[PDB]
Amino acid sequence: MFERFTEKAIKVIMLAQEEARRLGHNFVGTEQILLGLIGEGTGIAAKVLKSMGINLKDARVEVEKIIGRGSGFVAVEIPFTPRAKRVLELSLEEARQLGHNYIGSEHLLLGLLREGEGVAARVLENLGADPSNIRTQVIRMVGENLEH
Repeated sequence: MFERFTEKAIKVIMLAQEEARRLGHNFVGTEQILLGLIGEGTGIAAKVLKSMGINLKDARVEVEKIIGRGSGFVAVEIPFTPRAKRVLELSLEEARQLGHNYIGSEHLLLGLLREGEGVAARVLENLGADPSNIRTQVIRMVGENLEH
């Protein structure tokens, strides 16, 4: 029930909502989570994605190519899609596998890559990215940061 996020994971989800609204959509799917991860800018996910050349403008262009622009209709409820909810479940699994009870930005990214199917996955493929390498680089960075 969404009680297991850190502040920075909530910040990524807020940015995913804003990315939905920017294109006139009123849902958060895997692809909006991807855009929020890239654009958040400060967390582990953002700093891995940037290192790997995954650029927000490029990702936005690919997202729009696949889903287009919506009605611009805004509703206060902005629910997650089923695949996004699956990503959130997988993100909690990844957090616990890494010794955390709460989901941070890296866990959202790891969960996104594990779901592996859906608009975000297609965007990453279209950008030339390799999800297995992204995973490896996330876990590398988490380990490097252990003394803090």
